[PDB]
Amino acid sequence: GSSGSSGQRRGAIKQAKVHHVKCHEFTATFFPQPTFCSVCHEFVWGLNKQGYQCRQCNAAIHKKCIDKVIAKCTGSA
Ligand SMILES: [Zn+2]
Ligand SMILES: [Zn+2]
Repeated sequence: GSSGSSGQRRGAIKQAKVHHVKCHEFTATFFPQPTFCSVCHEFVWGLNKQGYQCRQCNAAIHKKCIDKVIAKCTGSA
């Protein structure tokens, strides 16, 4: 005779954070389509190439084009 309990466990959180550069929340995102950069103005359709997309203006730019960002964010309603 015996018995046990399935047991309930949680913890599906690794890490959460956002980079604030020139009023832009760049978040590592993978663009499934070819998008032209806003700074260098180059086709961002590279295979296995993580880019950056703001949360407000939603501007797509290369990881290296993160420091070359001057334009300010306008924001969306
Ligand atoms: Zn922005
Ligand atoms: Zn770029």
